Amino acid sequence: MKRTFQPSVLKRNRSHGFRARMATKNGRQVLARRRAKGRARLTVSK
Amino acid sequence: AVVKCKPTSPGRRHVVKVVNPELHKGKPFAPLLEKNSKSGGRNNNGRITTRHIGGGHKQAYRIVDFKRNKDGIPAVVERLEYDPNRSANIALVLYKDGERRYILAPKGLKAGDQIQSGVDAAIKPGNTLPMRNIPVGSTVHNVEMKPGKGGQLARSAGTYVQIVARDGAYVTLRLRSGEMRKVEADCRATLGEVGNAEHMLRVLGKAGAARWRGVRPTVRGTAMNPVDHPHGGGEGRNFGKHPVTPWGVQTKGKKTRSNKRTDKFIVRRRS
RNA sequence: AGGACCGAACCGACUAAUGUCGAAAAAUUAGCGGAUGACUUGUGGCUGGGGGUGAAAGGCCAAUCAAACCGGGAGAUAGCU
RNA sequence: GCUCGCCGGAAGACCAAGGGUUCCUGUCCAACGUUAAUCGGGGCAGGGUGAGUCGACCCCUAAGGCGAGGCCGAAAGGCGUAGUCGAUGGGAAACAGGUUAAUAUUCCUGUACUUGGUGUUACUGCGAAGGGGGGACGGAGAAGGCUAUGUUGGCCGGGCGACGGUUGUCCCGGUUUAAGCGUGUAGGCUGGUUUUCCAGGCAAAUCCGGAAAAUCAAGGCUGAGGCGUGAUGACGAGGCACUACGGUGCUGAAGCAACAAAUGCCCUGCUUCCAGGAAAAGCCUCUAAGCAUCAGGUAACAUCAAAUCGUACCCCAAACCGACACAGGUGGUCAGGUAGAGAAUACCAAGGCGCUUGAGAGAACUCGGGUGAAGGAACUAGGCAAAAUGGUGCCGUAACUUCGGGAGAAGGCACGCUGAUAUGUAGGUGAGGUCCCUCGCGGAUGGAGCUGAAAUCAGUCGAAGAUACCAGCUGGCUGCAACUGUUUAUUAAAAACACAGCACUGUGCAAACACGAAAGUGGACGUAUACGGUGUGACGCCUGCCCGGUGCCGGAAGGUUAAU
RNA sequence: AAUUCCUUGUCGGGUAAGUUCCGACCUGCACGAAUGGCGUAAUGAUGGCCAGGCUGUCUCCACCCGAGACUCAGUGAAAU
RNA sequence: CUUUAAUGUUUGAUGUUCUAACGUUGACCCGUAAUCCGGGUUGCGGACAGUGUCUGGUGGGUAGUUUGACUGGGGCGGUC
RNA sequence: CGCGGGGUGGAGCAGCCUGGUAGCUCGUCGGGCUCAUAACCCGAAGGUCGUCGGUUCAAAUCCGGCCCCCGCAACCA
Repeated sequence: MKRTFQPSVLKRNRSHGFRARMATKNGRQVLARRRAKGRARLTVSK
Repeated sequence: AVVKCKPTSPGRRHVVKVVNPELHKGKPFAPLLEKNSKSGGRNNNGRITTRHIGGGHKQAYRIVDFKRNKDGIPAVVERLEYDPNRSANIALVLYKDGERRYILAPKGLKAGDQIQSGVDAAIKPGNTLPMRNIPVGSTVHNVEMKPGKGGQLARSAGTYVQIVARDGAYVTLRLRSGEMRKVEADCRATLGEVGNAEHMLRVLGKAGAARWRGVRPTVRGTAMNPVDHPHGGGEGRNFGKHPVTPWGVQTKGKKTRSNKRTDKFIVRRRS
């Protein structure tokens, strides 16, 4: 079969990355809630 | 000249190609070419605004001098060329001062004939001049609408409009569709008629024959489901409804003309 | 020259058998169609929920679609079990 | 360690993606491994990834994204100019041998190249976000010239051999060499040079383009491979010698010729047809605003710099995605021998594996298959499944037909090996000799050698000669749909969809129409031989009657008629 | 008839036997001329029918070679 | 009261002409290497077009809902 | 089996909705026009209103049973 996960780290960071999240208003609320819940690895990064 | 191909294969038995050895068999004038990345019917938001458009072959852009701003300058029609974007031919015209410019190729024209523009040009196909300097009843094309805009009317293959009269300030024309539109005397026109009239006799023959041209397959309304179109549904292609567009607007007879800002221009409407 | 022919790669997936708590949350084997084209494919982008996209089946949209998933209205309502 | 077996256009060797030490060594066996385990991708401790020339970072951009002002919008925010990012694209430069338990186009040895900085000597006018050229490009086909590579012969070295022959037309092994430089070829492109003038290229211009004279006939550009050099260097089968018996150290002959021939290269070619096939920078060059005893540019030499990061291992899989050590999926390059048209297939070379449960029994029954007396579809919803035809050349081939097809129709004949034609022919290739020359990688002539189909005849062997793998069932009538194509990913691939063609109708362009509160865009940098929608679905023959009902269009006098 | 309910209508062909097929008769429950009609060479992993060839489909199954099934040793589920 | 006649006066409905509102997805220039935009010239239309408010009409394109019960199962029929 | 409609001179159809009165065309008979027929012209005749019964002053009409004909329905498993 052809599963639904063909990894490519560049695409992983251009749609879910830190600077991609910071690019919008609602995106900033995402990073806010992550810090609200007290998560160590906020978003997908190195 | 046209040609009906011999049935050497299924699908090929109907094709008709319009050929003319006048066309330069090589690469065009590069300095007047710019790119043209397509759209496929997608706007700024990317939504498909118009259907059936997309695909096709990569085409370059040939800048055509519609302003015809050169004045009182002799020009030799160097070599006729093939143009992707349009339906007619485009002639590479070389001027006396050494400035090469592309222009829409009319009928009465060959690789080596003389032309000129301005208000002093003679009455020969290819010559451009304001409509108040052209005799009543003649043939012209590439007719402008606004003074110095460039040209809006009759630019396609085998297309020409006929000046019906000239009442002082206004110049009445009989458009290609069959209108009676008044255009100001400051607008330039090109005498003669656009060449390659057999374009309308062109038969594609293949499904892909329209594919690489840019056309994508259309889906009939009766074949779809009641959600995606006002038509569709039922058991066995029933219709029972007045034919409309995919957005409920009545088709097959319905004036959608709503301008009113330029209704003083059109004297008689289309037949 | 050919949306040409036979036929590998490659793509697709008509028939049967096995498989059905399988090796596998649609696979394998033995036969199959296309195979210079409306072909196929890697990478990189783009369109989004009453919308997107669709050679149009109401198919597909992260195994979920006649309206996805996550959280909040909300301990919804329930003459029902 | 010795045999057997298996893949071999992969189950081989290398990269990207993505993983993240899974690589190596020592040590250990509880847990992981579907069994034991002193074994391992498992634990613990340690080691290993060395770059000016590879890639990325960098320069320059495409799709597309963001976006100073600005347009617009309850707010959020949407769009977009200047600019700035963004490769999967273009742009400078390195190859051979050796070396580790593990990395090396990175280390070492040998031999070179690329772009800048500074300084000096000798000349000389340089110089932009500006102009021009270049970069720079489509699909297919045929041919010519070569290479990787392979085969044979020569040469060199070893052997002459556990059952009969085997010093001979015998057998086995090796016969390798790049980057760069010099030369500039087969082939390909274009007529050069000098002078004058110009509303031309946002201004200018000696650069390009164009318009006229002139002189001479070639010059110039581009370009695989070959020949020298690189290189009396390395490598090299095999010996010579120490063993912790893993391998280390020393030494080292031949190293040519011919033929066949790529999907590789010349080719980013040439021809043809059409659906007519990116951008910008690096680079070359001309000038503006200016600056000139300056400054800079060209050339040569010397010297310095070339920074940062990745570099292990896996890479068609026990390490990626699939919950697993999962018969699935995963892009790119190299890709040999014999037979063969071939990357099919068959058996093997290089290399790597025997798939992490086995040992016996040989029941029904189940799965994968083999063969089968007589009959031959009586099976059954139905010839589903099997069986069968199956290759090349020649003979031969109907109804019908859009004159292409139908058609590889059907149905048949000849196929091994040996010798002869011919101590291997037609043909391909091609050295020496001879001759000429605008003397070189030249052109004729010349024919050794190498290599090599098919046809014909005769003879002989088997039951069977396309003896294997591989490899069409055919014909007749007919419904439906024209045809290739597309779809229910994962029970329906069709008579459904699309289709070219046809028709009606809407739209005169700030167009109809569509998304969007708006702006702005798509439509189109197109314009009625165009574009949107709808309906039918090649082509041939046609396509009749009805305007009452519903809708649409045209005409508005009168009745009625909201707000005011 | 992809349309025909009645119906397996009637007639002729094909078979020893034909509700299917093929060619016609028109009695069209309820075909019909771009929600296109009637034909058509080529084409179809399409529907239906017949013949030849071919064979284990079958009459009626038989034997044999492999992988399980059984036994021994180790590990060790499941639905209910 | 009806028919009518000149004038003053009160406005409405049309025709025509003009430029200053406004539009300008025409040409030119500048901010500026910038097809955005804005300002200044000029040409063309022109008190139209367009926008807002109120309002008539059309309108399944879109949204929220009804779509009865008994019934010797429900539907049809029939009843209330 | 149910719903609705219909049955009228010899034939084909109105009149029924809202009970006292039945029409049109063709056809038939007889005469006339022509030498003869049809057509044309003129005049007259012909209806137990499917059947029985009833409510009613009065029934073709309004209701009930029955007969025949026509269309629709006769369903989902």
